[PDB]
Amino acid sequence: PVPRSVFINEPLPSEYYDKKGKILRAHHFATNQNVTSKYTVITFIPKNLFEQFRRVANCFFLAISILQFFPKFSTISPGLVILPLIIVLAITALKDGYEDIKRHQADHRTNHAIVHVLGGQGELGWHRTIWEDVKVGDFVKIYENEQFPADIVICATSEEEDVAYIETKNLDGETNLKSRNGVPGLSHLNTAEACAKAHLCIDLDAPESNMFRLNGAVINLIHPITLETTMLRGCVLKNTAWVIGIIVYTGEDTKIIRNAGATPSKRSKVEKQMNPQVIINLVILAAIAVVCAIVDHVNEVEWDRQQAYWMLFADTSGDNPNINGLVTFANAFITFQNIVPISLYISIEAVRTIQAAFIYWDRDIKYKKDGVTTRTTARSWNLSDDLGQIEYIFSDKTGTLTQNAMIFRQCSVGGKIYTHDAELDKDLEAHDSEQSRILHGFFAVLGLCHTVLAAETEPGVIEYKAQSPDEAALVQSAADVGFVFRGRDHNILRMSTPFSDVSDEYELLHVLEFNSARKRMSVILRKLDEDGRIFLLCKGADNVIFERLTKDSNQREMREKTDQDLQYFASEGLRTLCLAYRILDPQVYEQWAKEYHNATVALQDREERIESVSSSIERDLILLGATAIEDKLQDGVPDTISDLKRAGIKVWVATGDKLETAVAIGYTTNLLTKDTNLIVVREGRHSIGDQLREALEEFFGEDAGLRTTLSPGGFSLVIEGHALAHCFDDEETEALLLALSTRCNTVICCRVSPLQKAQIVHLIKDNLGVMCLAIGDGANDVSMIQAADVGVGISGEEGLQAVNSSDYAIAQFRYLKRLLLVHGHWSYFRNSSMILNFFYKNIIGIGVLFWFMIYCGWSTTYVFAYVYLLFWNVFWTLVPVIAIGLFDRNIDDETLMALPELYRASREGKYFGLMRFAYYIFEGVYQSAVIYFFLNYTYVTTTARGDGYDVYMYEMSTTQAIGAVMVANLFSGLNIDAWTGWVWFAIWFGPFLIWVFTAVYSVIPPSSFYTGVYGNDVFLFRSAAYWFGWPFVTIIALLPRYLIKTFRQNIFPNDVDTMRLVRKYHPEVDLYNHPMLGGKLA
Amino acid sequence: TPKSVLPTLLIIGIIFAPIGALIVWGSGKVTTITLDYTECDVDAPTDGSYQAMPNSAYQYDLATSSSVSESSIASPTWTFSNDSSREVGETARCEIEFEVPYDLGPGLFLYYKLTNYYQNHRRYSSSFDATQLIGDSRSLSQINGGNCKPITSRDGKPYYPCGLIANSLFNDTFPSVVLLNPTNGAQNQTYNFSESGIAWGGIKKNYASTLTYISPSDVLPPPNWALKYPNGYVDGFPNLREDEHFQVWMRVAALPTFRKLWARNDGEIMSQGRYRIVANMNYPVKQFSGTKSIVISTVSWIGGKQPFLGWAYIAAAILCVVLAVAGLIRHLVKPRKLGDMSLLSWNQP
Ligand SMILES: *[C@@H]1O[C@H](CO)[C@@H](O[C@@H]2O[C@H](CO)[C@@H](O[C@@H]3O[C@H](CO[C@H]4O[C@H](CO)[C@@H](O[C@H]5O[C@H](CO)[C@@H](O)[C@H](O)[C@@H]5O)[C@H](O)[C@@H]4O)[C@@H](O)[C@H](O[C@H]4O[C@H](CO)[C@@H](O)[C@H](O)[C@@H]4O)[C@@H]3O)[C@H](O)[C@H]2NC(C)=O)[C@H](O)[C@H]1NC(C)=O
Ligand SMILES: *[C@@H]1O[C@H](CO)[C@@H](O[C@@H]2O[C@H](CO)[C@@H](O)[C@H](O)[C@H]2NC(C)=O)[C@H](O)[C@H]1NC(C)=O
Ligand SMILES: *[C@@H]1O[C@H](CO)[C@@H](O[C@@H]2O[C@H](CO)[C@@H](O)[C@H](O)[C@H]2NC(C)=O)[C@H](O)[C@H]1NC(C)=O
Ligand SMILES: *[C@@H]1O[C@H](CO)[C@@H](O)[C@H](O)[C@H]1NC(C)=O
Ligand SMILES: [Mg+2]
Repeated sequence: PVPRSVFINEPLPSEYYDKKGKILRAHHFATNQNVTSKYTVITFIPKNLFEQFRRVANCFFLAISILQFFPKFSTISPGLVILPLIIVLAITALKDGYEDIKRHQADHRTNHAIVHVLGGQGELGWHRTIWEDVKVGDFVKIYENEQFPADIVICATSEEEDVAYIETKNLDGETNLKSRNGVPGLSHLNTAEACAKAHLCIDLDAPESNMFRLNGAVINLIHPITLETTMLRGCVLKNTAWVIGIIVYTGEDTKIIRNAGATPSKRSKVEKQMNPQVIINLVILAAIAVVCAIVDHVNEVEWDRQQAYWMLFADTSGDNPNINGLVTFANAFITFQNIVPISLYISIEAVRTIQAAFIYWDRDIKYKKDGVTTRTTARSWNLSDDLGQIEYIFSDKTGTLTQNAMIFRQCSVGGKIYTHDAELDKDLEAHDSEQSRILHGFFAVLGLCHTVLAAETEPGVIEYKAQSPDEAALVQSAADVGFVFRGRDHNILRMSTPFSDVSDEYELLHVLEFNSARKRMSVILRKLDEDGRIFLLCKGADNVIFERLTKDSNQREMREKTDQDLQYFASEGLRTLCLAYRILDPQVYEQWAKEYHNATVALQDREERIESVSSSIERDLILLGATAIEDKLQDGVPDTISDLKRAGIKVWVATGDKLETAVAIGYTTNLLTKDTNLIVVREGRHSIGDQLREALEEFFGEDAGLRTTLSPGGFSLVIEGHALAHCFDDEETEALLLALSTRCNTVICCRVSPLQKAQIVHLIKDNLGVMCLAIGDGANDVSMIQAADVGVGISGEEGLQAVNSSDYAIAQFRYLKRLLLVHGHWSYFRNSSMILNFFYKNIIGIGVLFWFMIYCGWSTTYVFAYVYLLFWNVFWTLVPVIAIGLFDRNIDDETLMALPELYRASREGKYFGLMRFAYYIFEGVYQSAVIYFFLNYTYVTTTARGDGYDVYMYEMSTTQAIGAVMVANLFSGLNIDAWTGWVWFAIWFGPFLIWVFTAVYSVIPPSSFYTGVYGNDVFLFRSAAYWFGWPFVTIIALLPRYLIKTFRQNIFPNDVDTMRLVRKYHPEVDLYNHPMLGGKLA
Repeated sequence: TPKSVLPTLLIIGIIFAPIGALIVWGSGKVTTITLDYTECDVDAPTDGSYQAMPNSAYQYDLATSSSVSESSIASPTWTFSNDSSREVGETARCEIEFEVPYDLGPGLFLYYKLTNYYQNHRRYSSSFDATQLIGDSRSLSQINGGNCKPITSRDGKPYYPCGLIANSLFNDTFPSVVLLNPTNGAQNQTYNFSESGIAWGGIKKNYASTLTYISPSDVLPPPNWALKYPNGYVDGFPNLREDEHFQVWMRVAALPTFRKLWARNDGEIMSQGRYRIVANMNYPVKQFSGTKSIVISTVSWIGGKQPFLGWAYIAAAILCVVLAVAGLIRHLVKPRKLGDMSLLSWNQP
C-alpha cells in the first residue's frame, strides 16, 4: 500500500476515485484509536469463551457435561452437573474482564488528547476534535505545548517562517528542529485559506517503516517532502506558537505503534511445571478408562453368552457389548472427572492475586518522601512465585542504586584538589595571577555552559530548575562558590561574579546535550565588554574533551596534570566531567555562523551536516579543569547487596560510569568486597576473546573438569562495553564469557548500551535457563525488563516508562531485597503446597472410586451418591487449599530478613518438582486404599446395626466419603505450620459442611427430591461401624504422613526446620550477633 | 519432636486396644448358620429320603461363649421334590434339616445370600425409574427416555416396574422353619418368621401402591414376571409399597456377594434341636456360576458377625505400641537436643 492520493477539493475527502473496499480510505476504518485492551463489549463473549476453553481442562468439562446431556449417559438434571463449570467460567470471565477494564481505563485516560483540527463545511466552527483525528484528509494548527496525535506535513507556522520544534522525547532524548516546508509556504496560508484553496496531491513512500526517514512528495495544480518537513509522532516542544499542516499516513495506529510497542505476556515457572502434571493426570484418566472398557467388554460378553440378570436385553444397536464397551469408556471419563483439575486454575489465580495484594499493602516496602508515598505495586497479577526462585539479578547503577540527585564534592582547577563546596577557592581568589584567571574561566564555563533555567522570584536565593541533575548540581555549586548565573530572561544572559552583575550574549547554543556518541554540550557566547570578544564554552565527557585540545606550549603539562587529577578523582568514586576554553576570531566566527545558519534548513540529511559543523568549529579548545560529582547511593543499598549475596543470587550491575570510578564505586556497594579477586578485561592492544580465555586459564584452568568445556575468598568479573560487544559478536567468546560469568557472583559492567544490556539478559536467560530479574529506570531498562523473566521498575526521576513496562514497581532497592526474600519465599512455598494438596485431594476421590471399581466388573459405577462426587472440588475441600495458598508460613519474616541463607530452598526449587508430585499421588492412593478397603471389609456383614437391616451400597459409600473428606482436610491441616484461626476454620468447616449435608440431605422425604439415600441418617449415625470406622481410617491414613514428617523434622532436618525449632524453643537468641548464627555473617 | 510423637502414639494405642476388644467381643456374641441350597436340584435325593449335605455347603459360626465345638455338630441333610401339582412358585421345594447347637437369643434374623450377583453393575444399578415408582404421572415418551433403558415398553404398553432391578426380583421363598423335636409336646413346632419389618419404614414411601393415570390393562408386567402374572395385571397394579421383598431387593448391594433380609423374629428364642427349612427353588443362579444360601444370624450392638474392625483396631494398637516403645528407646539411647545449631548448612564443616 505504498501510494495514497489526497486533497482533491475541500476537507472531508468524500471522493477521490473508485468506490470503496480496496483502498481503505475516507473513513474506511484504515485507522482507529490504539487498542491496548482485549476485545469489544459486543465481542467479549466469543473471545472470552475461546480463551477459557483453550485450557484443555475446560473443554474436557464441557464435553463431559454435553455427554451427560444425552440420555445414554445422564444421571441427574443437567443444572447440577453444569453448575461447577458455569461457576468456573463466570469467575474466570470476571477476572479477565477486571484486568481488561483496568487496561481499557488506562488506555482511555491516555487517549482523548484535545486536538485542534479545524475546517468544516456552519462554514467555520466546531474544531477542537478528539485525539482520534479524521482520517488523513484534514489539517490541524496545533497550539503550543500540545502533543502530536499523528504524523503531519506542516506547511505554515505562527512564528516567523515555517520552522518548528518538537522535542522528540518518547522516541529520543535530544532536541529537535525543522527545515520549513517549501513551495506551499506562504501560498499555503492557514485559517480557512487552506479550505478556500484546493491544491497539492500528497505522495507517500512506505507507510510500514518510517523512522529517521519519512520521505514523500506532493504535486499541486513535484515537491520534495522530507523527514525534516514531516513531524512523526508524540513530540511536543513548540518553541513557536502553533504550526498548521495536513494529517497524512497514520491516524492513530500506523507509525509510532509500528515503531515500538510489542508487549509480550509472561507466565510463572510453577505453571510451566504444573502443565506436565495435568497431562499426567489426564493420561491416568485415559488409562483407567481404557482398562475399564476392556475388562467390562470381556465380562459383558461372558455375562451375555450365559444370560445373567444385569446383561438381559443387549440384542440392540445401542446396547450390544461392543457399543457397551464404548459407553463404558465414555462413562469412565464421566465418572473420574475429579482427576482433571477443574477449580485448580481459578483457585491458583485467586491466590496469586491475593499474594500480589499482600505485596502491595506491605508497609515495609512503602516509600514516603516529600509528601508523596510510593507503594510497591504488582503490575503483573501473576509471577508472584518467580521472585522466590531468582538466581540472577541485573541492575543499572544510575537511577536504581543511586538517588539520581548528585551533589558536587571535589573541583579541580589546574593543579590543586579541593575537599556546599566552599573550600580554599575563597582563600585563593586574589587576582593578578594565572591561577586566578584559570579559576575565573573555570567558574564561568561551569555557570554559563548549560541549558538551566533560573527563577529570580526570590532575590538573593535565585533557585535553579534544570533538566538533568548534573547541570543543576554544577550550576548551584558554582553559584555557592562565587559566580552566580543571574538568568537568561532575554536573549542576553547575565552573570553574578562577586564584583558586579556583568552579562554575556547568547548567539548559538550547541545544544547537542549528550547522546549519539556526542557528549559535548558547548555553547558560543560573547561578553558585553568593550572588546566584545567571541569565546567558546564547553563541558562534556572526559574522552571527547581530552581529544579536543591543543598540543603546544605548557598545555601538554596542563593536560598531563589534568589526567592525573582525573584518575585521582575517579579512584575515590566520583563522576568525571571536564571543561574547555576556546577563542574565536570575528571573521571565522561570522563565516562559520552564516554557514551554520544556511545549513540549519537544508531539506536533506542535516544530521551529519550539523555534526560536521560542530566538529569543525571546535579546533582550539583549552582545558580549564575537571569536575567530579558523587552519586548518592540510596539508603540501605550496601546491606541489601550483601544480603542478596548471602542468598546465592548473582548481582550484575550494568553501570554507565567509567570502569575505575565504577569498581563497586570504590568497593562501597559491597559488590566487590575484600578478599575477592576481580578479573578485568579492557581490550588493551589484545584480543578480547584471547584475554578472557587466558584469564580463565590462569584463574580456573587448573581444574580438570573445566578443560572439558574448553574442548581470595570469591571471584568477580569486569567487562565494560567492548568485551561485551565482541563476545556477542562471536560464538566461542560468548561461550567463554558465559562460563566465566557463571563461575562468579558479582559481574560489574561499565559504560554499557541498551542493546548490550538486553543481550546480556538474553544470554543469561537463554543459555543458562535459570530465572532472571532486571531492575532499572531508563528506556534501556524498559528493554532489559521486557526481555527478562521478572522485571522490576523504580519510580525514579528519569521518567516513568520503566514502571509502566515492568512486572513490579518498587521505589527502593532495599524494598527489592525484602520483596524478593520474604514474599518470593512465602509465595513459592504456598503455591507448591497448594498445588500438591489439590492434586492429593483429587487423587483421594478418584482412588476411592477406582478401588470400588475393582469390585464391580470394572463397569465404571460411582460407589458414592452423585451428590458427594459432584461437590468434591468445591464445597468439601477447596477452603484448606486456599488457606494454604494465602496464610501459610514456613518461618516468620524476621528470621528471613535476618538470615538470607534460608533462601536456598526457594532458589534451588526444592519445594515443587516431580518427586514431590509422585509422593503426594502415592500418599493419596495409599490413603484411598486404606479408607475403601477397611470400610468395605467392615461392611461385609449381615446388618452392621442392631435392627438387622441389610447393608447396601450407599451406607458404605457415604461412610467412605465422610472418611475421605476428613482425611483430605486433616492432611491439608497437617501440612500447615501457620495455624492462626483461618486454617482452623477451613479444616473444620469442610468436614463440618459434609456432616451437615449428610444429616439434612437424608431427611428429605421421597415426595420431592428422590435423593436416593433416604435413611442414611438412621443407617450411619446409629451404626457402630460408621462411628468406629471413620476415625480408624482417618488415623491410619494420617499415621504414615505424621511419622514421616516427624522423622524428617528430627532425624534429617532442614535449615528452615532447624531455625524454626530454634526460634520456637529459644526465643532469647540474638540472630544478628550469635557466634553460630548471623553473628558469623554466614 | 519426640515429646509430641511418642505420647501421641501411646495414647492412640491405649485408646485403640479397648475399642478393638469391645468390637471383637460384640462380634463374638453372635451366631450365624449358613446353608447352601443352590445345588439341591441335582445332588439332593429325589425320592423322599435324606442325604447328608456336602461339607463345603454349610458353615457354622458359633458364639465364643458356646461350649459346643464346630466339629460336634451333626451334618445337615436335604431332600429335593419337584411335583407339578402345586401353585406356581412352589413346585421345586428343597428341604434342609439343620441342627442348632445352643439356644439362639432373641432377635433372630433370616437372610438369603447371593454370590457372583452384580447388582452394582452400571447397567443394573441405575436401571430403575424413580418417578414411575413414586406414582407420578409420567408420559410414555418419558418412560422411553428414562433410566429404564433396556426394559422400557413394548407395543405401546409401558411396564410398571421397569429396568433391570425390578425384572430380576428374587422369587425364592422359605415359608417354614419348623422345630422337629421340641420339649412341650407338639412333635413339630414352627419357629414363626415374620415377613413384615424386613425393610425400614422409609423405603416404602418412594414406591406407590396403585397408579392412577393408566388403566390397569395398558401396563404390561416385566418379562420375567410372567409366571407370577400369566395374563397381565388382572387384579390391578401390584402393591409394590405393601410388599417388603421388592423394596429390599431394589437397594443396590455394594459387593457381588451380598445378604438381603428375608423375614425376621424379635420376641422369640430359637431352641436347641434339629430344624427343617423348606426352600422353594425358583430363581436360577447356576447359569452365571452363582450360589444361593440361607443365613440365620443373631444381632449384637455392632451388628453382624464381622470381627474385622476390632482386630484391625487391635493390630493398629499393637503397631502404635511397638513404634512408641522404639521411639522411647531411641530417645533414651541418643537424646538429640532441640534447637541443635550444628547440622545447619553454614555450621557443618
Ligand atoms: C423366577 O425368576 C426367574 C428370573 O428372574 C424366571 O425365569 C425367567 O422366566 C421368564 C418368564 O418365563 C423367561 O423369559 C421367557 O423366556 C422364553 C424362552 O427363553 C429364551 O427365549 C429366546 C430363545 O428362543 C431368547 O429370548 C431373549 O432373551 C433375552 C431377553 O429375554 C435377549 O437378550 C436374547 O437375545 C433373546 O432374544 C433367550 O435365549 C431365552 O433364554 C422366551 O421365549 C419368552 O419370551 C416371551 O415373553 C416375552 C416377555 O416380554 C415376550 O416379549 C416374547 O414375545 C415371548 O412371548 C420369555 O422371554 C426367562 O427366560 C427365565 N429366565 C431364567 C434364567 O430362567 C422364573 O420363571 C421365575 N419363577 C417364578 C416361579 O416366579
Ligand atoms: C421341575 O420339573 C420341571 C418339569 O419336569 C422342570 O421344567 C423343565 O426344566 C428343564 C430344565 O432343563 C427345561 O429344559 C424345560 O423347558 C422345563 N419345562 C418342561 C416342561 O420340561 C423344572 O426345571 C424342574 N425344576 C428344577 C429342575 O429345579
Ligand atoms: C409359633 O406360633 C405358634 C402359633 O402361634 C405357636 O404354637 C403354640 O405353642 C404354644 C406353646 O407350645 C401352644 O400352647 C399352642 O397351642 C400353640 N398353638 C398352635 C396353633 O400350634 C408356636 O409356639 C410358635 N413358635 C415359637 C418358636 O414361638
Ligand atoms: C406337623 O405335624 C402334624 C401332626 O403332628 C402333621 O400333620 C404335619 O404334616 C407336620 N408338618 C410337617 C412335618 O411339616
Ligand atoms: Mg538508569
